[PDB]
Amino acid sequence: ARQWQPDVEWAEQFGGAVMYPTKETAHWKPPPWNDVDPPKDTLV
Amino acid sequence: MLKIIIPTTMLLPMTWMSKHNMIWINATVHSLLISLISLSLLNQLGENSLNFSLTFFSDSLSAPLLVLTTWLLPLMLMASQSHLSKETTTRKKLYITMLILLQLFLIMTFTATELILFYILFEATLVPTLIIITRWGNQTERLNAGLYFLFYTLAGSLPLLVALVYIQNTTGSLNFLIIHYWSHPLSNSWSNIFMWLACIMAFMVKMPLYGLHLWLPKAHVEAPIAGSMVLAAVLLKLGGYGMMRITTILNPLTNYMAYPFLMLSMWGMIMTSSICLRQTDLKSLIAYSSVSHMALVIVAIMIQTPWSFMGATALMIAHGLTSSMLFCLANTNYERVHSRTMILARGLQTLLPLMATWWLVASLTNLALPPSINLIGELFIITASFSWSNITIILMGMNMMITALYSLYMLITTQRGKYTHHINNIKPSFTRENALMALHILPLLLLTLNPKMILGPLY
Amino acid sequence: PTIRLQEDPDPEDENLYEKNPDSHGYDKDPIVDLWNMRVVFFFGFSIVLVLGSTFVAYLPDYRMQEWARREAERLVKYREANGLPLMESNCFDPNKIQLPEDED
Amino acid sequence: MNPIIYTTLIMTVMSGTMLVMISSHWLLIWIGFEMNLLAMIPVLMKNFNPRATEAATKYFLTQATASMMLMMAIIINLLYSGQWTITKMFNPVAMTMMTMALAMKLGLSPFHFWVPEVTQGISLQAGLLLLTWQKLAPLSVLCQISQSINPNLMLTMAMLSILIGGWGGLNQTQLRKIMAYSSIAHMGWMTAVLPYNTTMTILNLLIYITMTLAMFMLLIHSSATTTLSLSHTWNKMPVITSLMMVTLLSMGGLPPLSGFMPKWMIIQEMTKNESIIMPTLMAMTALLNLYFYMRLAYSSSLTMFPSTNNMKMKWQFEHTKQMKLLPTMIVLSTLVLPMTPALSSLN
Amino acid sequence: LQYGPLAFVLGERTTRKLTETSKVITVDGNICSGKGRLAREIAEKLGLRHFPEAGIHYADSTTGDGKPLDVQLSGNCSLEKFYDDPKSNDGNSYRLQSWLYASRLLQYADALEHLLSTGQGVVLERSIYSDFVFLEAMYRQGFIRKQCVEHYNEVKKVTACEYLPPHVVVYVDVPVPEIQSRIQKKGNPHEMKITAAYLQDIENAYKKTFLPEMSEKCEVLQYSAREAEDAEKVVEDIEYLKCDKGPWPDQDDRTFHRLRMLVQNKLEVLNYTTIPVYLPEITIGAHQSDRVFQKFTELPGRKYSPGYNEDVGDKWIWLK
Amino acid sequence: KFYIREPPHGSPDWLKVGLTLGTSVFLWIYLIKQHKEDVLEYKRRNGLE
Amino acid sequence: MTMMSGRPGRVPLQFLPNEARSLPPPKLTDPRLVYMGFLGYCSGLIDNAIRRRPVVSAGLHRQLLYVTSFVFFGYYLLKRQDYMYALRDHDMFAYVKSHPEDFPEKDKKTYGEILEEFHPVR
Ligand SMILES: CCCCCCCCCCCCCCCCCC(=O)OC[C@H](COP(=O)([O-])OCC(O)COP(=O)([O-])OC[C@@H](COC(=O)CCCCCCCCCCCCCCCCC)OC(=O)CCCCCCCCCCCCCCCCC)OC(=O)CCCCCCCCCCCCCCCCC
Ligand SMILES: CCCCCCCCCCCCCCCCC[C@@H](O)O[C@H](CO[C@H](O)CCCCCCCCCCCCCCC)COP(=O)(O)OCC[N+](C)(C)C
Ligand SMILES: CCCCCCCCCCCCCCCCC[C@@H](O)O[C@H](CO[C@H](O)CCCCCCCCCCCCCCC)COP(=O)(O)OCC[N+](C)(C)C
Ligand SMILES: CCCCCCCCCCCCCCCCC[C@@H](O)O[C@H](CO[C@H](O)CCCCCCCCCCCCCCC)COP(=O)(O)OCC[N+](C)(C)C
Ligand SMILES: CCCCCCCC/C=C\CCCCCCCC(=O)O[C@H](COC(=O)CCCCCCC/C=C/CCCCCCCC)COP(=O)(O)OCCN
Ligand SMILES: Nc1ncnc2c1ncn2[C@@H]1O[C@H](COP(=O)(O)OP(=O)(O)O)[C@@H](O)[C@H]1O
Repeated sequence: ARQWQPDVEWAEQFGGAVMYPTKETAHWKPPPWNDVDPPKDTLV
Repeated sequence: MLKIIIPTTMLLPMTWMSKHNMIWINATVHSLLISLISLSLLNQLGENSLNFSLTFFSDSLSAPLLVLTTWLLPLMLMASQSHLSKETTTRKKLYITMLILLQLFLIMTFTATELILFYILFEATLVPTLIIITRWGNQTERLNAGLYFLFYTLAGSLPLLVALVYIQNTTGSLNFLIIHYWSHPLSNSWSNIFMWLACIMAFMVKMPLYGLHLWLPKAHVEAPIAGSMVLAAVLLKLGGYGMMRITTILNPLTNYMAYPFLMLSMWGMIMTSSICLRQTDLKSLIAYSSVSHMALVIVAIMIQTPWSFMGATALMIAHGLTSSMLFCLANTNYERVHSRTMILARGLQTLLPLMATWWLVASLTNLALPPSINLIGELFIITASFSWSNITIILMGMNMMITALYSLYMLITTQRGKYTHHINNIKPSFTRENALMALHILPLLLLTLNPKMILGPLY
Repeated sequence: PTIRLQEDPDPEDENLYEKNPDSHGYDKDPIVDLWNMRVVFFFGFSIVLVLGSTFVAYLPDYRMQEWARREAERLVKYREANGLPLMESNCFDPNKIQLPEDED
Repeated sequence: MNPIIYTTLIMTVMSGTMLVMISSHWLLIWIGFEMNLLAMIPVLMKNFNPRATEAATKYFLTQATASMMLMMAIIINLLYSGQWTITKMFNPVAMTMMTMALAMKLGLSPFHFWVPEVTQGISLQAGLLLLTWQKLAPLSVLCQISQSINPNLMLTMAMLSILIGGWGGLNQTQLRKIMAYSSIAHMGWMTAVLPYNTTMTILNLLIYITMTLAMFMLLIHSSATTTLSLSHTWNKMPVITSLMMVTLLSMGGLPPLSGFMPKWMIIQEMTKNESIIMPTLMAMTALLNLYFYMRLAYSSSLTMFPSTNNMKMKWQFEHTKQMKLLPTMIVLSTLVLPMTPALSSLN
Repeated sequence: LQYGPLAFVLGERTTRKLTETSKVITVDGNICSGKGRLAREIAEKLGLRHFPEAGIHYADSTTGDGKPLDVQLSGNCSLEKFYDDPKSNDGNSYRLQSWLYASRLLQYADALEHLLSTGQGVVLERSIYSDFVFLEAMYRQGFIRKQCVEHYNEVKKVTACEYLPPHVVVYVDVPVPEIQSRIQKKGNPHEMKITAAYLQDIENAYKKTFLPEMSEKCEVLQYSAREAEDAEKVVEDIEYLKCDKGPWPDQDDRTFHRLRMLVQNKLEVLNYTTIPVYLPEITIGAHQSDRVFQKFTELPGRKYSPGYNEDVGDKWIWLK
Repeated sequence: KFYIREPPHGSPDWLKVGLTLGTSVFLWIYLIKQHKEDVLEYKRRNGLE
Repeated sequence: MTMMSGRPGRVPLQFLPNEARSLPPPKLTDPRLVYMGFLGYCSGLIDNAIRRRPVVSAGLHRQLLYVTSFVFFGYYLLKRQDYMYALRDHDMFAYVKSHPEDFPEKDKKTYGEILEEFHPVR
């Protein structure tokens, strides 16, 4: 018998871009790990 | 008051500089020594309180509460060291540190001369309790319990802070002596009604008043054993002590502002006692019993008579001892079978006879058998309530019956019948557990011989 | 893996009686366990309980109940020795009170 | 960025703030704000990426709008009295415009939208600067013109700041946005007491700056910016998470911690001016900040979240850089309530 | 004076130390090719510092005493049991691959730190740039899941973007039947189990992704098995290379300062290796995590910072 | 034991230790002297001693 | 909102006027000074704990400097605080004295002549 500690499914509640996900913010994606977005192919 | 306080603080580095295998021994020895020294506050002058200094003072209301706190610390250490054996040295020292900080905050709160200091310490008790519950709690549900315990308490106590600073602006002081000697009647106005509510609701939620009691089953059930012990024995009594102090500036408004709280407390007495009859969890049952007892204390404080104040003091002390004993008794079985369900282990008297004796005595003091101090307090409150109105006897009478019912129900379900066939890991009782039960019980029985000590200031 | 995580299995609790048939339930070390038992029993039952109960039993009469009884005895003797009322419904002297003069 | 250039820019930011703080002329105060913004824009983009560019762009637009409004208020004040000295504004309309400009510079609700976005878009060092040093100048200006300001507008914006800080903080998993909403609520507390006692504003600002410096330095030391990334710190640096737990409770305002002193002082001062109602709302609303601080403390220190295998390699390395003032900041953030009467030295 | 902004301000520069033989060199090749001997020979000839290939216990080599630690406190993966049971459902395979990528990242940081601080060049066996050949081989053989590949790519995308690629890429080419011959003649009972499809996958990944990719920003020197014992000839081939292709000629003192601040501070290097992506193969639960960390801190020199463990003979702890 | 520099080795930096202890000692003597001067000036201003 | 900033004859940035020297300095065993020293000691211990050094043993010169700095600054903080409270009381008493028509002394009654309302508890 041991004390209960959080597991992966518990921890994943805090992994979204936002707490309390709604229908609109469901398609929000969490930012990159470093704060660097992939460059856009906006060819000049 | 410094003589009691400094050694308690000393306990802190004594445990931080102790060898890894001597922390429990050292803490227990010196906690007991501190309890002995405190025992000397019971000498009371009579006409007035003992004022050690501008900052601290002791009362006949206060002296019993302090002795109970200091005595509860070593018992919590005895109860903790079993389930904390696998823990690292640093975390064990942190747990003991939490308990010591809690004792320190409690001693100061009871003896502070003025309300702002009382408020600060009365609120500081929240941090160690929350840390104990949420860090050492066995179940996942402890996090939710911690939030309930925190938020219910702060939602009551912040209006109290506003009311206190307003009162010091209008009166010039919050010192309790000046507050008492310069007391003036509270008019009947909306401003005074809301001042009354802001002065009362924090202590109401601490008791807890019925309907604002939902935090208590959560917090008392999800806490480790020492957390539960201190939550039931002492922390509930902060509300009663604070209410007894604060109701001096509230007259004559209390005459009719008390009606809804009296109705809630009497009917909810009946309600929580009935709830105890259909409970599948054994800690849940002890928690609701505490609620029922504190409802009686709320009635006693609201009706504002000398007999009711005496009964309230006696009942607070007796409840503190009995409830801690019942929690420890439940925890022994939980340690055996790793479940809180009451019908899991049955017929334990066949396997553990002396523990069954402890169970019987705890159940007998819970139902207030004469001449225990539980019945002294309950009888004094019931008489004062009868004087207040003769119809209270019906509610009081009903409560006495339901309490006997669920107390003996718990005893019969856990100790009698036949043992569950499958469970075969019920080892003999340890000396530690038996000594813990005796150290709960002997003091209660001893108190019957000298009833006046726990009676209070009115006596 | 059809698993979620790398986790230790939940261990079985160890019986203190297995390695120490007379183990008092305080500690795994038999010496420390014995001394924990001894300090608990001595400082709880011998020091605090017995000596503390004795100290509380012989506390001096600072509450002044003997004094109050003797004072009441003096007062009763003097008052029914002189034919005076045992008690007066007025706690304070009416000659030291100055009521508001007119009541209508 | 060359280290010498970075030092020159930090010194220009600080010297612009000091110009705002030592000046007697409205034009020099405006120049101080301009110099501060000019040097501050590059510090936000020090680590170049699209998010830092967007944050610096939103910051520049907001602050330059505030600057134009501030200048217009100064000019209207001059029009109705040939005065350049910063004392008490002569024109009511100029005072409204000035109050709104300084509220936009501070990020008070309803002008609060920029603070979370810009804070999320920059690094933790720039966030530290933005949320501590960038508050001194507008608060000092507001303290100077306090008698002139209308209580109804100020208190409206302050109560909005507290409410919106709490509500917005409830929804965050990113630590920089949590810190930003915390800052918004704290600013609301500082400005609610401003028309009554500027010493309480100064005390609140000092304690808030201490706690915010401690939190940001702890977040840099354990290089985490999300909740789940901070959930690992226990398996590498447990002392850091314990200290963060206690600092979090101090931010919540719970007694006997230092964080409780500013709230306690502000409520008391307000009751003196016969204002029972505003404070009851303010404390009951700060309960929300306490809730999301407690949630972060649950995920970070009071329970243990699962970890990764590569953490074992980190176990073998000490921190390359150590913060000199972090230990002092923690002690001042937690254990300073017994020293409360020392606030008299602030007036 | 520890290197930092203050050291860069007053004096210290990188370009004044770079002296034409700095030349980060990596010597790649399939399993059991003789790339290690060639690497040692190149390093001895050109006078560069040699780095033996980063293994499971590379990090142990650099901290404490350079002795390796137990496998449960360091690595928690087994190369032998990857050969025995590559499909075991305890995730040993991807755990091994991810730990080895982290080890190679640490070694690349150490090598770049050496080069940028002393000017002397370095020679590496493999790199974070060629580490992926084993990942692709494992994935094509059904040894790891698609999610493990995605996690690997995330970690690589946020870690490898911070450094400069090597100047020279030396590829020792040995066909796969010769590889199997050398494997059987070696003697290792576990390496015997390596199939031909696995080595073919490693070689295909090499020749179709790694070399075409490095040839765009680095100059590549391919050598068959027989022409690789000639270390003098390879060193002659390297001494007559005109490194005018990659990002290294675009580096002045400020980019070097940023890179040198990054390659020291190993925690900042390893930052993104433990990102909270919860793959079952690499996720460790709270109880095991706590147990293993407590056991690590009880190693004889690990409870305190390096100079503060008196169990290991440290002195003047009170005065340090 | 340890492999490389370990910048604080078996002996402590005596420069830094000396400077730290000197700073503490100087602060303490300055404080004592300041308090003596304060007491004397206060007694002189109010005519106590 | 700014009560003491505009007081007459106040030097801009002194921190300790000369008039403050007419006040008794705080004793060196002042419990507030002892608490400041305790704050410095806690700072030293947290310093040791963050850098993974032995907590009570590692840097004794460093801990001494922590304690000494806290005590040194706290002494002057206490001087300034006591001086500001002395100013407050001085000004309040002078103002009460110069405006007697705002602080009148009315004859007080003994409780024998004040009629107080009685409220029975029942
Ligand atoms: C109001 C009444 C009075 C109250 C006093 C004021 C409150 C207390 C003072 C606060 C500041 C003092 C201590 C700060 C530094 C502590 C940092 C630390 O890590 O300690 C470890 C360190 C032990 O580590 P170690 O010996 O190196 O070996 C352990 C292993 O390496 C393994 O070590 P490890 O590092 O690997 O273990 C990591 C561990 C490390 O975790 C910690 O150590 C927690 C430290 C957090 C610092 C708290 C912030 C600042 C203080 C604010 C206190 C707030 C009080 C108000 C209510 C809030 C409650 C917190 O974390 C965990 O394991 C995770 C557990 C998470 C559970 C959640 C609890 C976290 C917050 C609890 C805070 C409770 C208050 C502090 C309790 C005392 C702590 C020493 O502590 C000590 O041994 C020294 C403690 C004090 C000894 C000095 C005594 C003075 C000299 C003796 C003579 C007596 C003088 C009188 C003379 C009489 C005439 C003869
Ligand atoms: C679940 C547990 C929660 C905790 C329990 C909290 C209990 C709080 C209840 C407060 C007790 C009574 C409050 C005030 C006393 C009298 C209330 C009022 O109804 O009485 C009449 C008041 O008249 C009218 O009723 C006015 C009040 C009606 C408006 C209040 C709304 C009540 C609706 C119930 C809402 C539930 C409140 C609790 C929220 C949870 C008396 O007539 P009057 O002599 O003229 O007024 C006396 C005051 N004077 C002297 C200043 C003039
Ligand atoms: C298991 C085996 C059982 C069989 C064996 C049984 C043996 C006999 C048991 C029965 C003994 C009966 C004794 C009856 C009492 C006699 C003495 C009694 O009168 O003392 C009382 C006094 O009792 C004490 O006051 C008890 C005080 C309470 C003890 C507390 C212990 C320490 C505190 C522990 C923690 C407490 C936590 C809760 C605090 C609120 C009242 O004394 P009093 O009539 O006036 O004396 C008049 C003359 N004086 C005053 C000069 C003495
Ligand atoms: C969390 C605790 C807060 C920590 C605050 C930082 C403490 C360290 C800062 C370094 C101390 C030196 C500052 C002052 C040294 C000399 C400068 C002096 O001349 O300044 C005078 C002023 O003295 C300073 O203001 C006093 C600073 C003392 C701050 C500490 C009080 C904290 C309140 C209670 C918490 C206890 C803290 C414990 C200490 C560690 C100028 O007076 P004046 O120009 O006319 O007023 C300007 C403002 N006005 C006009 C709007 C009124
Ligand atoms: C965990 C749940 C606990 C919930 C407790 C909530 C109730 C607490 C009691 C009321 C809280 C606010 C009271 C205000 C504090 C007292 C201050 C005071 O007495 O000042 C009054 C001011 O009185 C008020 O302003 C109070 C008005 C109410 C404002 C906030 C409303 C919040 C909800 C009120 C009803 C809830 C109270 C009972 C609920 C109990 C919990 C269920 C008079 O001062 P003056 O303004 O000078 O008037 C005379 C001079 N002209
Ligand atoms: N990134 C990696 N993934 C899996 N295995 C690796 C990795 N790097 C090295 N190895 C293992 O190292 C073993 C020998 O290394 P190698 O360089 O190929 O031969 P040599 O011993 O001559 O240097 C090989 O059996 C290979 O599987």
